[PDB]
Amino acid sequence: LKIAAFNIQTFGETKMSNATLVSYIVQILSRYDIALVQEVRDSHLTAVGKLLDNLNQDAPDTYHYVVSEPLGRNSYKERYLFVYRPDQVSAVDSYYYDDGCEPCGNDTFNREPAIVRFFSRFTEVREFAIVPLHAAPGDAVAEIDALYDVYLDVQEKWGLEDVMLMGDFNAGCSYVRPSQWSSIRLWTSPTFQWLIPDSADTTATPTHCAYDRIVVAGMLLRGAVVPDSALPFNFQAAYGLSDQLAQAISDHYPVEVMLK
Ligand SMILES: *[C@@H]1O[C@H](CO)[C@@H](O[C@@H]2O[C@H](CO)[C@@H](O)[C@H](O)[C@H]2NC(C)=O)[C@H](O)[C@H]1NC(C)=O
Ligand SMILES: *[C@H]1O[C@H](CO)[C@@H](O)[C@H](O)[C@H]1NC(C)=O
Ligand SMILES: [Ca+2]
Ligand SMILES: [Ca+2]
Ligand SMILES: [Mg+2]
Repeated sequence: LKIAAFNIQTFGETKMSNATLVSYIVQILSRYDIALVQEVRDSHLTAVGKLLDNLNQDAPDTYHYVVSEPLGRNSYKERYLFVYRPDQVSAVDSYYYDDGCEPCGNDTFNREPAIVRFFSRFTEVREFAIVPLHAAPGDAVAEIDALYDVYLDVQEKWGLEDVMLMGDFNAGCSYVRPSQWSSIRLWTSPTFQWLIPDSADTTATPTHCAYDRIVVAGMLLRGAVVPDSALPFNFQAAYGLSDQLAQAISDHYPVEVMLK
């Protein structure tokens, strides 16, 4: 089974009204049984609707989706979107993480995770959750750290230790410096296995940064991970694109992984 997290830079009406970009976005997303899409700026869900229509172009129900409400402390707010192949997996339910008091300017996440629970008959782990995160780059250390508490919360809600935490964590370059790692409970705790390594390049631009990550916890899920299957998908190289076209699709590569 194949799972990916993809930040598609300011995804919304503009990209979805461009047939060339749609073509590639669809081709990338269609690789996966579950795909998290981040940076969804789509206040009326019309871009999301266009995406699904394109995903389902030659067969209805090829993809279903779950989408969060817009999240963020001010403009511009972003939705977390999960598209998935419903013949492969089922999105069972979801909830918004309680990151404390927003009106207070006190809360722990810019875009608190909208957590989705999946059932998957073809893998060694049947029940697992995905916690999505597009971290605020200026608060990346505290937000990644806070995912430790999100993990503990998932066990409170669902009794579930099998949890994949993934997305654009902004976990590298200037946002998380080499020595700041011990400040991050999600990293210091042996509860978690970091699948995308520190050496990864997950940017479509010429920087070399391991921004986008996939982290797993729980006996059944960790056992289900194919070791070394977690990698950035360089769609520029894969499809032989120019720098221009690649970067117009997104400034990030998806990060993908296989579960057995
Ligand atoms: C759809 O997207 C493509 C790719 O970004 C756009 O085509 C590019 O347009 C720019 C600016 O005019 C050119 O510099 C590139 O040479 C074009 N790239 C390719 C691959 O052809 C196009 O502008 C978009 N279409 C519309 C109508 O906005
Ligand atoms: C945030 O603000 C409220 C009101 O000032 C305060 O009572 C609370 O202790 C603060 N919360 C945290 C988690 O620091
Ligand atoms: Ca918040
Ligand atoms: Ca790069
Ligand atoms: Mg971005």
